[PDB]
Amino acid sequence: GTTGVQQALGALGDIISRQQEMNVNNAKLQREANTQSYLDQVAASTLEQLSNADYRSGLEAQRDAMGMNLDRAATRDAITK
Amino acid sequence: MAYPYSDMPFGVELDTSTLGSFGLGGPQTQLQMQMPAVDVNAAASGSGGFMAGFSNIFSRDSMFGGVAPSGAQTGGWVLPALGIGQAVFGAIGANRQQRAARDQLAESRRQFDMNYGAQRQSINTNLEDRQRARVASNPTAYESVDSYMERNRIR
Amino acid sequence: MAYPYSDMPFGVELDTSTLGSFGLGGPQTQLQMQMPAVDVNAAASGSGGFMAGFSNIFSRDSMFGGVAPSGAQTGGWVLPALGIGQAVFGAIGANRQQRAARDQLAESRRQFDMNYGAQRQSINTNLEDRQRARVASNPTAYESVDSYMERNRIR
Amino acid sequence: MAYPYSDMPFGVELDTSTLGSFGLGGPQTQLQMQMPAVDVNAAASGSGGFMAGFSNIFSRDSMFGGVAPSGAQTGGWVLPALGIGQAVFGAIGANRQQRAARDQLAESRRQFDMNYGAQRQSINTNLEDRQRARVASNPTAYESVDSYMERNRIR
Repeated sequence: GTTGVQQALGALGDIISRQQEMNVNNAKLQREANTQSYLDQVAASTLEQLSNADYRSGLEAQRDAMGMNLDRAATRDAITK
Repeated sequence: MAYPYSDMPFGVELDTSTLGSFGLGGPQTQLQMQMPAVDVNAAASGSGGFMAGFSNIFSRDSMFGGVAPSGAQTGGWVLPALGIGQAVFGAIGANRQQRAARDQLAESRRQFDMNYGAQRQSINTNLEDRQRARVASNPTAYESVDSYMERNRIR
Repeated sequence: MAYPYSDMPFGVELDTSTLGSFGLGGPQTQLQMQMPAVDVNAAASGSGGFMAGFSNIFSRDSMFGGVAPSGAQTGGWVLPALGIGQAVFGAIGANRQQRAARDQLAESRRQFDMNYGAQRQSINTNLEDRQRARVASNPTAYESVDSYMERNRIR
Repeated sequence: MAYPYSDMPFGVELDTSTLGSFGLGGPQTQLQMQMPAVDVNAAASGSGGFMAGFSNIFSRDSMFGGVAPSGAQTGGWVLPALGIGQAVFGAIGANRQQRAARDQLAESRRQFDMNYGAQRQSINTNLEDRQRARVASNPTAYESVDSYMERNRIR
């Protein structure tokens, strides 16, 4: 009676581990989506707009609102490139 | 408590007994109670507030999960349900095995005690009928029945 | 000390006995105690200083953990709780098995000792009922009851 | 309800008995019913509305699956069917083993009880034929039959 409950607890506790791993994968994909979504905005802007130093101020202020949820190594120097 | 209801007598009846007895570790002590309502009426109306008659899922994506393109998958509740059932049935099996072992041991003890009782009664009968001759032949020169029955009598 | 309370008699009663007896390695020696207060009142008011009525987590992130984008995971307490329960129940099962083995050995002890006692009384009865004839036929030329009952009597 | 049919007497007859009895965990309590329809008629015509009558798949891809170029593979139902059969037969085997163990235990109990009954009858017979001489020789100076027959009678 008290010996089989260990397997019960293990089988109750492994499923949440699998759920956590799936959550990790989903979070990583969400971060990638955020990065690409930002990069599209700078990619779809005309040169005259990026030259003016009021459009780019807001454009890179939208980058400082998202924190580390947006890969900050492929979205820096994007405007210059 | 503002709403005592009637759980106090139930708790009093429960006392502090642990699992065992005869009903696979707790029999159906209580009595079957009729359904609160024939119609679902969306659970307990306002109190319930569920989607029993509103959800109507009927989709494999919820039972068995599903993955849209670009990853981002979701798991259904079928796997957790199977895991929970597995755990419960394993616990029930362990309890059943423990109960069977206890039974067997108690049964063997019962047989030994009953055999001893039968043999003891037979021995007492033999002693009584052997002492009958002594108390019937020469009562004056021999002891009485009470002395043998209270001094050389098998428990 | 400053606050002796009444733990000295409890410690005196405990003495230094180890696990065993009959209550799965220590029965309910003490008596049931009523709740200090019906209302939680945020634990023991100032003494408690907890968030029992303030936290109200009700959040899967606390029970089941959660991972924000860019890693930085946090684990819930459900897994530690399950591990602690597993450990406790395994220890309880081991104690139960040890107790069952001890009980079986004690039952065998009782079996054999009881059977020997029964046979002992039977043999002693046989000897003394045989000796009645010797001491009643020719008391002068034969020995007394005391000699046989103290020299060739069964222990 | 709207269509009560006749399930109520069946439910009453079932009562709340669990698995067991003699038919490998539930015998054929009901009887063999006749065929519902003479011809397939595409299941129950409009009521059925099935496609098995016109499916005629006869295709290995549906049974054992198949993969087109560039991945995009589909699995057939044969593997799930085999898994389901495996599970069902494992459960049946476990039930059979439990039933066999119960049988064996019941047989042992019957053996012991029946041996005790035979021995008790023999001992009672010995007793009444032994007391027959006592009650036939000197009835006045000895006891009556009933005294022993409900005082010194083996249960």
